[PDB]
Amino acid sequence: LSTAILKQKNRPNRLIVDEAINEDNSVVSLSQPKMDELQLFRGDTVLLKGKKRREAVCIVLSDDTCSDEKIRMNAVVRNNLRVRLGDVISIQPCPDVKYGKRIHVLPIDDTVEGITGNLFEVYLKPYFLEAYRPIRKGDIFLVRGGMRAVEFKVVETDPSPYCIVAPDTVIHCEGEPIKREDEEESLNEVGYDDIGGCRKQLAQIKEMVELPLRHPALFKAIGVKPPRGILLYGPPGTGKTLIARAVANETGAFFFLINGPEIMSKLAGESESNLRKAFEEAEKNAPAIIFIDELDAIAPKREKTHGEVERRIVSQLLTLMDGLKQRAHVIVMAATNRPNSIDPALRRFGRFDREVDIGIPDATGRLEILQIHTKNMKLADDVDLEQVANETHGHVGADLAALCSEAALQAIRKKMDLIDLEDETIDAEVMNSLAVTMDDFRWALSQSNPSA
Amino acid sequence: LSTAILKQKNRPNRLIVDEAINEDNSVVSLSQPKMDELQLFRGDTVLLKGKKRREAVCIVLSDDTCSDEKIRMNAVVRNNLRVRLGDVISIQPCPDVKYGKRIHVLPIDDTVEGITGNLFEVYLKPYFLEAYRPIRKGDIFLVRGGMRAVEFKVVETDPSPYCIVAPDTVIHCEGEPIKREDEEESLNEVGYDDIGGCRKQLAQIKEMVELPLRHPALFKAIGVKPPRGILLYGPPGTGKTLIARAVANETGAFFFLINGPEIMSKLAGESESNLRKAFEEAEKNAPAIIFIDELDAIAPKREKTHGEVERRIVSQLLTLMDGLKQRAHVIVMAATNRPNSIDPALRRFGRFDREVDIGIPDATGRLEILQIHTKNMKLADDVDLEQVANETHGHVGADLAALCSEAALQAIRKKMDLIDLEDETIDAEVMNSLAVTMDDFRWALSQSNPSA
Ligand SMILES: Nc1ncnc2c1ncn2[C@@H]1O[C@H](COP(=O)(O)OP(=O)(O)OP(O)(O)=S)[C@@H](O)[C@H]1O
Ligand SMILES: Nc1ncnc2c1ncn2[C@@H]1O[C@H](COP(=O)(O)OP(=O)(O)OP(O)(O)=S)[C@@H](O)[C@H]1O
Ligand SMILES: [Mg+2]
Repeated sequence: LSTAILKQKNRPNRLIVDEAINEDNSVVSLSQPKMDELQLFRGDTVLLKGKKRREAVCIVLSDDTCSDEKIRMNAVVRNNLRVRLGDVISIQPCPDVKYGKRIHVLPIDDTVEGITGNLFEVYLKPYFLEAYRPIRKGDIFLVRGGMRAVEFKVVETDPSPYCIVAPDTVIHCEGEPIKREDEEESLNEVGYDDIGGCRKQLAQIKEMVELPLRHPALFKAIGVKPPRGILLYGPPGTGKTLIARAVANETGAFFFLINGPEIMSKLAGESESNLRKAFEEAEKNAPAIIFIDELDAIAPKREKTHGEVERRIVSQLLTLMDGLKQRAHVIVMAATNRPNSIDPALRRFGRFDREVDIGIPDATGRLEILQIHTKNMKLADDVDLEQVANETHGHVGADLAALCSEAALQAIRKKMDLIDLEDETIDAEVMNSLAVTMDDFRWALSQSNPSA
Repeated sequence: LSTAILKQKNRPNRLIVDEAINEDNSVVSLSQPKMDELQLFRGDTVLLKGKKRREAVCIVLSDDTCSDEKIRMNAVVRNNLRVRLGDVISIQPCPDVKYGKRIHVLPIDDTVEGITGNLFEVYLKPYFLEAYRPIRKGDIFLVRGGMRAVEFKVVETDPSPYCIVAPDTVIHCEGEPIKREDEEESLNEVGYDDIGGCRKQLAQIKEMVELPLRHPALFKAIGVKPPRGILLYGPPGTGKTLIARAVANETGAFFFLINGPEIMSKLAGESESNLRKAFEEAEKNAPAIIFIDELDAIAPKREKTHGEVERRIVSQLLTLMDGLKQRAHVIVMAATNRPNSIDPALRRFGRFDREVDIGIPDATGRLEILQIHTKNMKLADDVDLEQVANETHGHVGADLAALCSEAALQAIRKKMDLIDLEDETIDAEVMNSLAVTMDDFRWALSQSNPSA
């Protein structure tokens, strides 16, 4: 009804990700009646659109064993689009791909320990030779060479984001091995999927922020001015900063984060100037989102605030909010856990004049949040998260996160006989058997707390 | 059960310290069936790990009169390892010891009064001649030379912490005699044995701080993010700073202490910079503990704080807490006696989101604390500390330390007839008979207070 902006919407090119029979990194497979519909001939370089901004460029081939409404892609392409099997992706015709002449690729440290020999010769040259491979900037791809397989990251390309690797292409691979931890931090960058029990609020945020920015034509056509200040409020640990992260990673808009304490940490004036810079920055990068995290830190009630610099900063902000003209295309988002401690002048018409209530999650919310928190956790057969969702009435996302963290620690406590703090590293067998049981959760639960 | 992180854990190399029959400083003795098990041949240089970070490097030889599960070492090695007879120590193979070419050794002032002659010639040369002695930095060893025996400290070594003293080694011994008081402060540096009635809290600290730092694999494997801010709270004098000292001395982690008042004592901005420096330092020294003692001094509720600089420092801290990325491996500990006067933003998820309650000790707690406080005291046959533990309901460890101090002063008051303030030094006999009687404690008890 109102959640309508979030609905999947069936389209010719919106296809379910299936496991590949053609195991090559550069190839995706569609059924023959699907290729005909989109007017995609055999061998055409296509543009795939995943989750969290992510893209990949592939060659399309026919497949008999593949379904009409499905697309076949291997683990690498799925990883690059940040999608698990049975996720929807957009396939797009991509006939504008120029042949690259300079690509910079770098291996991943943990997949490269012992004997360098030559990385280009043993790995990259047999991978690319006469293959006319499409690759995107930021693609993590795997190459096999004798003893074992090495993962590589595409760091730079010759045309802007993507190119075909012709025999012309100089394949630079000199430099520092990419730290595994950087790409773990990149894989586990927050998306809309990482935020649970906020469906109707995520709808509001797309309505108030994403829709006026990426489709301002609607608002101008309907003769209505888009709201320009969206305040997210709610109790401590409900997901405001997470939604902030998610928005930052999921929007097409340019995103500028301002942390409340971050601003107030800095010297008198040097903080007024940083705000100024943030608003001029957003203006400069046409369609933008300014996120002011912890608004209450920078904008408290001009009455209940003793310092002149502090009183000046609230004035500096109001001026900037009013200073953005209609044709700026900048939406200011803010988060707080004490909305009633913000200067009401900021919450007036034209400033933060729309409120999104990130409240306490319902039983279904808690289940979502538990599902998101345990996605990378080894859980036992007996763990019932619907049970955990029901026994956690007072719990916000942060509480449940801690709950899972404690339940994990209890599982570690159970394994403390075969572990010692004095050992250099932990025994191999002991590490694999680590599973968080339901009995662990029941111990976490017994120790649990709300904050509210 | 939860105390499991603290259990001793039987290993091949974990051995009980027995008195040496081989009286030489460089030598430890094991039974023949124990040397076989650990694959340690005769004469091999080994690494011994005692209490409170302390290590010694020694030669291993067989002994018939020594038990299988025991290790024979003289007073000097035991001192260096900070162990009484019948403590557990790690013995470790150590074949990577290069011959040192420059060692700096200094005598201890009270063991060196009268006739220098030549310290190296009379003492150190016969001690090292063709001996191929393993020594570590910070070893205090004793040497005999005609008239008497002199103690020496190893101040500096040629390879990093330890080396073999070959006939190549220049043994420098020029410099100031090491003050006995320095090494008394070093012997009596606080460890986990010096802290009592906090068994379950100490378990918590090892879980939350030591375990994620020295074994981050567990948390990554189990799919759980380690907590990064641990707040110790409780009433005045309960052991927080003591635990801070014990942790500093007992961890494998690099440790950085920030005292609340120490920070607030410094000029405006020059304090923000010292906070900045501390966090950067901890980050720089890979696995680290930052301890902010008296947190309430630096982070009070941003409302109930009048000064702009003070408000700025709270913002500076929060920023740093949030500034440490996942892959930093820095846990921040803090202590307070007024937890409810700390800005709540600091106590939220991701910040100091874990609390350890160092509370009032029970009867068994008080007993532990009295046993720790009297370990260096001369006590009478009639002194019953269980009786004292039971008579002290309101007492925290600080009250008990004061209680022990007063009972000692009373024992001194009893000995005032044979002592006078006007004398140059106190009579020899008088000093030895000094024993703190139970009657002294009953006086101390009669005068005692809680912080009521
Ligand atoms: N609705 C949610 N869905 C999924 N995870 C959540 C949610 N709410 C909280 N979490 C988890 O809890 C953590 C803390 O949530 P934050 O977004 O930092 O809290 P917050 O709403 O910003 O609270 P304040 O106002 O800063 S105290 C996140 O890193 C998530 O792991
Ligand atoms: N649990 C304990 N075990 C052994 N000694 C203790 C204990 N608690 C206190 N003491 C003694 O009392 C002294 C003071 O304790 P501190 O750790 O300095 O107090 P604290 O808990 O830091 O209290 P605040 O909040 O600073 S007043 C220590 O130096 C110890 O000698
Ligand atoms: Mg203290």
